Amino acid sequence: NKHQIKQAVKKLYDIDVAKVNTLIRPDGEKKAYVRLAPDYDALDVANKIGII
Amino acid sequence: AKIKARDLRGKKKEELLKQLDDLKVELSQLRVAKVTGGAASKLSKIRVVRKSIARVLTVINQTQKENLRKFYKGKKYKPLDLRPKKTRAMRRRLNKHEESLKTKKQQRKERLYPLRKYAVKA
Amino acid sequence: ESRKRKRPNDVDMSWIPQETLNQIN
Amino acid sequence: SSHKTFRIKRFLAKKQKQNRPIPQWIWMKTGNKIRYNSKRRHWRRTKLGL
Amino acid sequence: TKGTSSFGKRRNKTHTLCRRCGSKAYHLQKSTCGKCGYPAKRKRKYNWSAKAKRRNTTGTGRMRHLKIVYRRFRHGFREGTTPKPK
Amino acid sequence: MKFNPFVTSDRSKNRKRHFNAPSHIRRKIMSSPLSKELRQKYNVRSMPIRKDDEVQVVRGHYKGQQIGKVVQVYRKKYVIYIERVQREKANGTTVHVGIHPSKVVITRLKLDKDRKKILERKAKSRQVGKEKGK
RNA sequence: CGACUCUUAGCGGUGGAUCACUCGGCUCGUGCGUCGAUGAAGAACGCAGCUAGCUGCGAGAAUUAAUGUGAAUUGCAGGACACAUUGAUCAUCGACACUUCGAACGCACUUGCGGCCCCGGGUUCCUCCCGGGGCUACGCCUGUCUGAGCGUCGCU
RNA sequence: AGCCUUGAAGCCUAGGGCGCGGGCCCGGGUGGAGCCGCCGCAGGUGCAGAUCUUGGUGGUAGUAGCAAAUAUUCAAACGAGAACUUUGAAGGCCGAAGUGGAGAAGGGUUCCAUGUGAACAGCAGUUGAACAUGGGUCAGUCGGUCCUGAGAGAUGGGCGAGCGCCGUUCCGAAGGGACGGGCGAUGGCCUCCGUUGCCCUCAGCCGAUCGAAAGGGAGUCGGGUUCAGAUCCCCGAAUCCG
RNA sequence: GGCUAAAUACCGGCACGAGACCGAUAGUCAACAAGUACCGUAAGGGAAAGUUGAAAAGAACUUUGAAGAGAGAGUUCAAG
RNA sequence: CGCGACCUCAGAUCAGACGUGGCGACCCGCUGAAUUUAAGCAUAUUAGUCAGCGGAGGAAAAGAAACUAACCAGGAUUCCC
Ligand SMILES: [Mg+2]
Ligand SMILES: [Mg+2]
Ligand SMILES: [Mg+2]
Ligand SMILES: [Mg+2]
Ligand SMILES: [Mg+2]
Ligand SMILES: [Mg+2]
Ligand SMILES: [Mg+2]
Ligand SMILES: [Mg+2]
Ligand SMILES: [Mg+2]
Ligand SMILES: [Mg+2]
Ligand SMILES: [Mg+2]
Ligand SMILES: [Mg+2]
Ligand SMILES: [Mg+2]
Ligand SMILES: [Mg+2]
Ligand SMILES: [Mg+2]
Ligand SMILES: [Mg+2]
Ligand SMILES: [Mg+2]
Ligand SMILES: [Mg+2]
Ligand SMILES: [Mg+2]
Ligand SMILES: [Mg+2]
Ligand SMILES: [Mg+2]
Ligand SMILES: [Mg+2]
Ligand SMILES: [Mg+2]
Ligand SMILES: [Mg+2]
Ligand SMILES: [Mg+2]
Ligand SMILES: [Mg+2]
Ligand SMILES: [Mg+2]
Ligand SMILES: [Mg+2]
Ligand SMILES: [Mg+2]
Ligand SMILES: [Mg+2]
Ligand SMILES: [Mg+2]
Ligand SMILES: [Mg+2]
Ligand SMILES: [Mg+2]
Ligand SMILES: [Mg+2]
Ligand SMILES: [Mg+2]
Ligand SMILES: [Mg+2]
Ligand SMILES: [Mg+2]
Ligand SMILES: [Mg+2]
Ligand SMILES: [Mg+2]
Ligand SMILES: [Mg+2]
Ligand SMILES: [Mg+2]
Ligand SMILES: [Mg+2]
Ligand SMILES: [Zn+2]
Repeated sequence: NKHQIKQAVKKLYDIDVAKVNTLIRPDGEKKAYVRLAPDYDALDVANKIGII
Repeated sequence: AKIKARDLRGKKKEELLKQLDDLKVELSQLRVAKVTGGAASKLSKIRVVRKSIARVLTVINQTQKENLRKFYKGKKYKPLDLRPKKTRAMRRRLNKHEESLKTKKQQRKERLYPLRKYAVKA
Repeated sequence: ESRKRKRPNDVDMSWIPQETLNQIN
Repeated sequence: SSHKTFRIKRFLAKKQKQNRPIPQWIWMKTGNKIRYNSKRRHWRRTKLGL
Repeated sequence: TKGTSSFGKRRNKTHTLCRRCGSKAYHLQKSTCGKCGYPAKRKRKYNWSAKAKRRNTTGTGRMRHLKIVYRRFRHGFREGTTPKPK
Repeated sequence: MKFNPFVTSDRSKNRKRHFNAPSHIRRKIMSSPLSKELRQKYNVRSMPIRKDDEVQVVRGHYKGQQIGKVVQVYRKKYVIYIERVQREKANGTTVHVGIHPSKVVITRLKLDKDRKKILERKAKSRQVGKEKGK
């Protein structure tokens, strides 16, 4: 759920989360649109994670 | 540096929980690598790390159950999962002691009239 | 050294879950 | 429809993933006989029935 | 108009997937399965359809637990022992 | 003649247990005779073929006195690949030709702890048999 | 002449007969004769680096441990400070594990609502919020506790 | 002490013959791994038919046909290829009860981008809802979720050989609750307030539960944004409930 | 009122052995991704489908064509 | 009024147990047709059979005479001739 996703994101990557939006994809996977607090740069955080 | 179950046998619980967490962190990074164009070596590492995760959890579960059985050894009532499985019908059988029981009327009969050993001359 | 190596009873109460410990105490 | 149950949206998702061609390296397998996915489905030719 | 024309009016489902046997025979208005008889505790089964009994008898599925029993029976359902360690 | 009631001589059954044999059984099926020198030295007749053994091809197009190293034991296809027992494809790339282990002779054995243990067991059982008749 | 048509033969098509093969059946015989609330049979959904089906497995998910074996698996790649007492693979299988429904069990069957106890994080005891864990189904036997009766009584 | 990789079965043959015949032998070709003579035994043992079964192929036949709803034309581009694709320009039609713009049920990825032009789209196609490779559905406020409707359906009870059925307040000790008060046990911003257990007191609802994406049911609007989503994302301004 | 082995039964299950049986329109429906594909609202109904070669050696390269297709060449005892 | 015995009957997420469902070739208990034969058909037959329901086990059921007999008597049950 959203509360679980939010707490997992914070613990795994040590960031702060503003809100979470979720949908279940047509192939059955659940996609989470996680927005970070304004004091965080998702572009920078992605480099930490390895996405970019 | 591969994880073998023998190496993990004697370690403390919190020491294995730490070792578990390192593998789980490693797997998550590999799963990020799986979609960002990691080399074939990183992709092949996924299965190696997954079975290493299983090995640690296996040794944690086994070690925990071993000590629970020692804990409940002398107890009259044990958790259902620590009792023998066998089959459902076999668990409902008369136990060893109950099958050996005989009425005093039958014990006296066997004592007085035991089946004998004999032969008949040809 | 590497070429040498590559060619060769009781209850532990710490492994008991906390809940069992609480029940007994 | 747009109005969907979770159970139906999950059944439909599995039917979506099975609707793909076989990998081409399956052909080179030693004792292979499969030539193609004979269990392909088309939304218009044959209906899922649920 | 009982033929082609009347086939266009059918857009209301009578049955849906059954949660016990997974077959699309769970009548919605009667809340019953035409295949397995759910919610009846006992499984629906008749001897006037042998073909149907062999479609869903034991063995036709996974045998998740029954096939480990067949392995355990060959050793007397021994428990609490292990092979002599190396 | 076979007398064991629990051994099948049925053709269909025997072939199925050959072509569906598990890997550790195919190993035993994939055995080769030892050269005359090796047979006298170890008192053994056959060994399960192994990678890094040196063999002679004695049947087929590639038979001859050349000795090559075993480079792959393709148990799934029931063949081994040997050095220089190879041909070229249409495009010129070289490819190994599979030889059945029963059509080669082991001239040198890849020896380690387990191989020496296996050789000793075979020589010991043979000696018991030779003295049993004597 | 030459078309067209008919017959026969050669060759070529169309077709898949015939023959040879058989890891399948069928029939007879033998030994054993074992499911489940400690959650069966069955179903659903997942799990592979590349994998749709079959197969296998269950979030430890084409498998963990242990034992035997002893150098592979393989369609391609890869080699974890994987591989010879730091044991590949396969086999066995006694250890551990085993998602959702299902007799199927908190109530309902939309992943809807709860209740009790404990733990952890939010802030900051309590509350409140989030998460984790354990219980909460029908019948029934023995026993326990709490009761009911202008039921039969005894002493007050 | 049969035949057979120095070529079995099978199959073809304007080849030579045998027999009244059922059939058989030999030659030649193809084929590639088995087969036959005689004495006996055994049978799922001999096809022209059954509007026979299954499979295949004909003539009909390049034939019937590809004629419901007014209609196309010019130039260019891409391309091997253009009546049919795209762009521009003409001429037309649906004519707000539409051939427009959005939904319910149903479909289930058909949606979007790129590629292909094998098969399919009853001509063709440079095109497609086809095939291929990848994407796409974001909510306290829009629905479900809750209520009850006609109704369905447990328990008590009754019936029933029995799986079970009838029945829904009817043959039931059907309440696990509450302001307040009294006794203790604990705690904390230990001061005094909570919590808890028991007791006292009070208590109709009288029917478990299910039943509507059109009924009842608090509360979100403006602007921008995508290839494909937005009253859901972003910007701005609000509101309900706890 | 009550218990009781053995000799008896067994087209399901586990594991085996065999045959004067059938041999891919046969034999189980199912020799193969078969109780599968597909049909039906449902109860149910339910196929077709085996064979390159000893070994993939599964035809590089040249040439015409947009391509499908061809002509050469090559592998093989044989692609007749 | 109270207290206390017993009886009958309740409520518990009380302590500890046990039943449910499946498979069903064989087995036990029920219930139970009609095609069919009778050259028609109603009793009869089909047949205590198919279908339907319940309950098991490695076997089940039965079983140690309220028996058979009428002999110079036999001697639980089950199976074969
Ligand atoms: Mg007595
Ligand atoms: Mg349609
Ligand atoms: Mg209806
Ligand atoms: Mg001709
Ligand atoms: Mg997959
Ligand atoms: Mg292992
Ligand atoms: Mg090993
Ligand atoms: Mg609802
Ligand atoms: Mg002729
Ligand atoms: Mg051959
Ligand atoms: Mg015959
Ligand atoms: Mg004919
Ligand atoms: Mg015409
Ligand atoms: Mg027309
Ligand atoms: Mg419209
Ligand atoms: Mg539109
Ligand atoms: Mg066309
Ligand atoms: Mg489109
Ligand atoms: Mg009812
Ligand atoms: Mg409701
Ligand atoms: Mg509504
Ligand atoms: Mg409404
Ligand atoms: Mg908002
Ligand atoms: Mg008895
Ligand atoms: Mg066939
Ligand atoms: Mg057949
Ligand atoms: Mg045929
Ligand atoms: Mg035939
Ligand atoms: Mg067939
Ligand atoms: Mg053929
Ligand atoms: Mg061949
Ligand atoms: Mg040829
Ligand atoms: Mg209890
Ligand atoms: Mg009659
Ligand atoms: Mg008559
Ligand atoms: Mg009549
Ligand atoms: Mg009768
Ligand atoms: Mg019957
Ligand atoms: Mg029954
Ligand atoms: Mg039962
Ligand atoms: Mg049993
Ligand atoms: Mg007797
Ligand atoms: Zn069902």
